[PDB]
Amino acid sequence: ARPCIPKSFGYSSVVCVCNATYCDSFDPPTFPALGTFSRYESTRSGRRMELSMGPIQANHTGTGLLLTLQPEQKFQKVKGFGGAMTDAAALNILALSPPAQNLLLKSYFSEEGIGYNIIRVPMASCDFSIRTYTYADTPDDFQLHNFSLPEEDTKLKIPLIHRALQLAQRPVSLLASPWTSPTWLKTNGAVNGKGSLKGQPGDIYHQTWARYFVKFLDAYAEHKLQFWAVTAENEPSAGLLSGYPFQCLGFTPEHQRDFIARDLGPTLANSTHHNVRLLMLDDQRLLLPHWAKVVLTDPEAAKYVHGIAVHWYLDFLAPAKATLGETHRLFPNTMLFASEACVGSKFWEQSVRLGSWDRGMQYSHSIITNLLYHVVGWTDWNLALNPEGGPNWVRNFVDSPIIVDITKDTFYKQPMFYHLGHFSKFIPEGSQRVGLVASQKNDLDAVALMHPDGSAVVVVLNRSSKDVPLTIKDPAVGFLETISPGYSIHTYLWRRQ
Ligand SMILES: *[C@@H]1O[C@H](CO)[C@@H](O[C@@H]2O[C@H](CO)[C@@H](O)[C@H](O)[C@H]2NC(C)=O)[C@H](O)[C@H]1NC(C)=O
Ligand SMILES: *[C@@H]1O[C@H](CO)[C@@H](O[C@@H]2O[C@H](CO)[C@@H](O)[C@H](O)[C@H]2NC(C)=O)[C@H](O)[C@H]1NC(C)=O
Ligand SMILES: CN(C[C@@H](N)c1ccccc1)S(=O)(=O)c1cc(F)cc(F)c1
Ligand SMILES: *[C@@H]1O[C@H](CO)[C@@H](O)[C@H](O)[C@H]1NC(C)=O
Ligand SMILES: [K+]
Ligand SMILES: [K+]
Repeated sequence: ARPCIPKSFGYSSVVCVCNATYCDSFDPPTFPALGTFSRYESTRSGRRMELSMGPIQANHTGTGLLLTLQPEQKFQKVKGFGGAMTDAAALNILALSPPAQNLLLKSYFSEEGIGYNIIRVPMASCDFSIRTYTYADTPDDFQLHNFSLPEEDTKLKIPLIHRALQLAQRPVSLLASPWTSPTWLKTNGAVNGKGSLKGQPGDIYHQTWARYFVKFLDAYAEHKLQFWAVTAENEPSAGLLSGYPFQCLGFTPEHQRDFIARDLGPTLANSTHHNVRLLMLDDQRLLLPHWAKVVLTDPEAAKYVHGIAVHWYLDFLAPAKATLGETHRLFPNTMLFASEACVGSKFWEQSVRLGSWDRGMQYSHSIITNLLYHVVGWTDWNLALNPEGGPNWVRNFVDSPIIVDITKDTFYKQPMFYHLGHFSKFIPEGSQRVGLVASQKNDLDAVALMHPDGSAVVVVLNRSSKDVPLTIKDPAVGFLETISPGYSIHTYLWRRQ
């Protein structure tokens, strides 16, 4: 419906420029008739989710690359895709004019955008905050009579979440994660630094902390918001580290095991919020499978844990098979979920690289890797940042798919936005990953899924410089003759009878 307005900032590709009177958008979503496929294409050279259509053919000849769909080889069901409504994201979005705010939220949450259905909500402050606070800073309030939501929630985050829900046609799921407890519950009496809950699981400190989760859910429920899931702590490994610079709360895996078994599990299960899912870990993948082993081999903890949340710092290398793969092999009934991902966090790299195709490819390659290792969903970090990658009270700046420039009442949609959208827009909740078998060695990254209504979706990423002809075979339906251009990403969709 409206094309990308491209702008270059001297990186490898372009951003798309939106403002108070213009943003790129799609027509309302429709499928091609049976016998036709849809292709959405983005390229380093500047194409941004451009739609074209082609015939599904009865016949195929040639010794070229064939990707054969395995519709009956079924893997995980997909929860969805989204990002985080941090204080920084909320401040950046609301710093735009009301029209530009609307176009930004439509970009992420509407069917005229990329159809996000997950929002992660910090429980009080984190690094992507300008004020340090918890919901219960009054000391020694063990019954949490003075628990309350400040304006960061009631004036910024909650109204924006309500606006996102109004724009979405897909049901949206909220995920909550805490960084720190009130400091009077902590061994070090500070929001940051090395420190854990005082005492031991099953005591007043741990029971008060578990009750804070219920107070949080109660408070959001008064604002007519309900949660799909909570995590047991954002990055529990970080609070074990001397000098940790921002909000944290340290748990060893044994500590998290016992806290879930004795306090958090029982407290959530006894509340009106018993249907909220509990995700463990919420941390980097090299903690697996060890953390999963420690927690899930205790039946009293295991009975409360619905899933394992993992963080992806895309700037850094770590094994996928030995972490995610091995965890799925040992614990196939406990879903894996990616709860946070980001790029640009290395001090020596520019936090925000406007128009970086490389960072876009990092996003889509990560998502493909996650989906091929059984992960049910993928959640970006901050929904929007400023050109510095902030605000952030400890200057821990990073990149974001949307960058706001308040001085021009403008926002920029990064390659990362389109790379995420190649998945989020075209993979409804309840889709199932299926197999896809390559006929020969090749340089492409790809994943196939089946929609709840039986339709097919295939994403093909080409991180190489070479255009690669290929054929996609759907054994029931026929052949898609296509090309994967160098430095491109494509999403293919078709009906199946
Ligand atoms: C928002 O951005 C749009 C798109 O760049 C601006 O509209 C363009 O304005 C230039 C200069 O007049 C024209 O050459 C283009 O034809 C316009 N494009 C479109 C699609 O209208 C627009 O002026 C900006 N809005 C604000 C409020 O700054
Ligand atoms: C389990 O859930 C119920 C909520 O229905 C809790 O009962 C409340 O307990 C507090 C204790 O101060 C009372 O003031 C409330 O009046 C009770 N609510 C109702 C509706 O009667 C119960 O304490 C919970 N048990 C826990 C958390 O261990
Ligand atoms: C095995 N494939 C990737 C291979 N063709 C490839 C691509 C680029 C250079 C060298 C080899 S794959 O199945 O598409 C895949 C598996 C995976 F575990 C994570 C991926 F990102 C993608
Ligand atoms: C497809 O292959 C069959 C078998 O040789 C042939 O009869 C048919 O005409 C071919 N062409 C088309 C367009 O289906
Ligand atoms: K308070
Ligand atoms: K940086």
